[PDB]
Amino acid sequence: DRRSIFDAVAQSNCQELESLLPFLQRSETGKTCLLKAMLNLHNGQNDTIALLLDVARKTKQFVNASYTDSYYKGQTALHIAIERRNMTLVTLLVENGAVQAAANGDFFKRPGFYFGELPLSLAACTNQLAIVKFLLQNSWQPADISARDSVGNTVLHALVEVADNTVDNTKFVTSMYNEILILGAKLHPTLKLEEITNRKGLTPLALAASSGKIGVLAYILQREIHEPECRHLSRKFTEWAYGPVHSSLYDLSCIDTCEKNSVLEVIAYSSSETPNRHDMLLVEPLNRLLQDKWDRFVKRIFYFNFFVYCLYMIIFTAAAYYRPVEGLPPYKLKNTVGDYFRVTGEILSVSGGVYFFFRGIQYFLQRRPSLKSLFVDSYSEILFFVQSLFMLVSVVLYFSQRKEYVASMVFSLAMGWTNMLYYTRGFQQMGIYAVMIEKMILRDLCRFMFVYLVFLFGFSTAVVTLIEDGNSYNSLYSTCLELFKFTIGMGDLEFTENYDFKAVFIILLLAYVILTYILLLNMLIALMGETVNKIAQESKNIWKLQRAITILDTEKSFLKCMRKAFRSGKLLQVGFTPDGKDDYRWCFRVDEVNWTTW
Amino acid sequence: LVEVADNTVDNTKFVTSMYNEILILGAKLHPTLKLEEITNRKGLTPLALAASSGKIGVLAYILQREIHEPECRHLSRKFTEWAYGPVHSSLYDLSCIDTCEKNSVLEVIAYSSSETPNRHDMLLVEPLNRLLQDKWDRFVKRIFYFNFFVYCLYMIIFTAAAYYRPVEGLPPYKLKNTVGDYFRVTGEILSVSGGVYFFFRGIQYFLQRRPSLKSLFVDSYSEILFFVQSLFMLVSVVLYFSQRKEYVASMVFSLAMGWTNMLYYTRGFQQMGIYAVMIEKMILRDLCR
Ligand SMILES: COc1cc(CNC(=O)CCCC/C=C/C(C)C)ccc1O
Ligand SMILES: COc1cc(CNC(=O)CCCC/C=C/C(C)C)ccc1O
Repeated sequence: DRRSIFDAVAQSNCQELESLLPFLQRSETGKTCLLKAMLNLHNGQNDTIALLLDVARKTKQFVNASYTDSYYKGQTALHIAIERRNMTLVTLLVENGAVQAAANGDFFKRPGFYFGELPLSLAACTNQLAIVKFLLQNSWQPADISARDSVGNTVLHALVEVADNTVDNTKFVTSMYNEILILGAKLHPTLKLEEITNRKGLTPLALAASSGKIGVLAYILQREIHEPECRHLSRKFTEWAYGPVHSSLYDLSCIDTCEKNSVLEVIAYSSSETPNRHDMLLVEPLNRLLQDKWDRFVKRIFYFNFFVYCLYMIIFTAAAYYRPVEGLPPYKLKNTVGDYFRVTGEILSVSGGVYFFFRGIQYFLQRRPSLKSLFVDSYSEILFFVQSLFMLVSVVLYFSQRKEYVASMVFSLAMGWTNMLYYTRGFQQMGIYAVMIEKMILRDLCRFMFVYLVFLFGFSTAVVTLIEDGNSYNSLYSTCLELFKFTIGMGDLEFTENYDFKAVFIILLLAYVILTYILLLNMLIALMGETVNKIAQESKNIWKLQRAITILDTEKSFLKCMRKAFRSGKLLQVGFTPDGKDDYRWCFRVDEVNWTTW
Repeated sequence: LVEVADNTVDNTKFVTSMYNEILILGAKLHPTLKLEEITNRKGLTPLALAASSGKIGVLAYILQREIHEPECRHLSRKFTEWAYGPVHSSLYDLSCIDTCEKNSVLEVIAYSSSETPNRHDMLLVEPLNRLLQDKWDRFVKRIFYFNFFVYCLYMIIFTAAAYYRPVEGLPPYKLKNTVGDYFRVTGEILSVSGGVYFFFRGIQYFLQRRPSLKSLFVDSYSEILFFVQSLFMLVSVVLYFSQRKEYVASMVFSLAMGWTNMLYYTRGFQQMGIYAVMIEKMILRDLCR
């Protein structure tokens, strides 16, 4: 009976198996007998697997027995052996004929564990170097290293897929990455594993850069290997050293400009769901690269753009200033030179407006941002787009015989000038100040203004339900104002004599002053102090990221003027390679010094 | 053993050790008996006693208790349901944490009279954190938002009826045939009904909770304020059928407190609840000094 043998194997006794074997020959889930045996195995107490294998051999078609349920769909006995750190059973299964099995079930894709869908990926992802060595070098059937799973994740893909940014996890993930990469080199010196890409097309380096795994990225970018056979695996090199001085190179294989999305363009354009996209510009080559680009070929472009915006704002201001006032829009052009100048200024203004409108639309299309985090990812794109909207609405209402266009233009102009702060990112000690303004406007004023409006409305309704109006203080707008003024140090504790009782009125105003002016407002000062003292450092990081985005956008914009004139680094030969005795890369040089090493 | 702990590391250490040893010994000597169920004159189980007295260490121990011995695996309160790689899925007992015979652990932690040293860290134990978050996620967030919306509507109609109070003569006022006057009187009746609701809620809270007189502004700052708003509303009612125009001096107060009390509902949101807590603490200490 099937249940009798199941009970026996769970009992770890072979007596029933021995009794039934002669009769065996004489004659939902789908779990295999050997599968249950290894599952119900303690201290190697399960030996009936060998008996079952020998019985089957005495009778290929069984060494590939796999689960069927959607939860464990495809789960294989080799995977079960590996999960338990089984070497003897794994080797026995491999020799007997039981390495490219695909465990495409849900559990391997809710609560679950992802390692890839191959035995090699499982063995690597579980910190088992010896087992992966044997699996990839098993003589009966060698486990392939280039096998590709459903979503495309190979073993290196998976190793990136598993990190968590911790010290020990990053430690052994990097260790196994290095070992498996050297092993793939020696077994297949012709192949280059890293180039492989998943369904999304992201290289493991690009994947570790997008997902947020800084440790793996720092590793991959700072990678050098000395072995004579496989020195081509390096991305870093040392070009000389004299005393305590050194001069190293870096690879920049496709960091600068890559096939689809390089590392830098993916770090900068991360949608802020990533944990740390701000520390991820701390790696040495990226810091040096951004500083170099800023120094050489984009500081002048940024200052030119800033000067052009300043001039645009000056003419917009000085044309809006002299707007015609008599009659209705439009206005008939006078023969005077000044009127010509004014209309030229207006046309310049509207041209800038449409430019900014199209830039905003294009940014939206390319970037495809969310709706909940749109005021955290990009605070300034929204504001430039809004200024453009106001300018265009004013245009719409200036050819529509209406004088409300000014109410638009004013707004626009204000935003215009206030937006000059956008350009204070090219300077550190001002960019950090603008970042702090950003953060406070987003958090502190929102909280404080909700609470303050609750208090103000409560007490102003309480004070208009008292007045009787028997000027026109019997208003909720005018009471809302006269009580707002208290906050700006202009509150007149007696602004009206229309009230039944004086004690109630004055107790009401005193409670309001004590609760908002003395308590709340000084509390806001205190909370601003604490928030400043916290974000002192995150502001620097966000400024760095802002400037990085500025550099990337500028280089993308003027690819027409100089698409390849400004390439980072120099095309150098670091060394030879066994493949073709050629190793020429666009490498980047940095010096260094040290005294302890000597 | 619960009666002796002091929340220190070593005292908690050996108190837990001896608790475990004596419990296993009682199991082996008397496998039929269950010691924990026993209760003192007050009727509090040792777990409930360690939860009420403030002994967080002993509570964390008792709630996170598992035993592997074949004979006495029934002593566990925690279990492991599977593990595949680096992953695990554990269970917890909740014997009578949720709803217990007289006073469960949770109802006794929450309702501690603040004489207890640390009733705020005592919700840091894993099962209680997870339980509170789960309940909030599933079946009470909607109820809280519904109550908050109802209070907002009550406050809006109270405000907009108090706003248009009749001004000529003395109270009461003869209902005009105008539709607006009908609307106004309906609003007033709604207001007073809410007022009596809040008054009875305050009285019931006092009776059940039996708080002190020196620490009444530390234990519950908002029950007092809701009760006071109800008192002002009821006094205004008393002076609106007593031919007197001082009722307004009451109502105004009431309304103010009303709107200011909306902050009570900012506890369902973390970054606003913390702000309201800070307002509470400053009003209690700094403004007084
Ligand atoms: C443009 O980029 C930035 C801009 C700012 C300053 N601008 C603001 O804070 C927005 C204020 C808008 C107020 C306009 C009100 C009108 C309706 C009268 C700080 C950091 C930046 O990165
Ligand atoms: C209702 O619960 C809360 C309420 C508040 C704010 N409310 C207060 O501070 C009380 C102020 C009362 C002032 C009234 C004065 C009248 C006499 C004119 C903070 C935290 C909470 O938990």
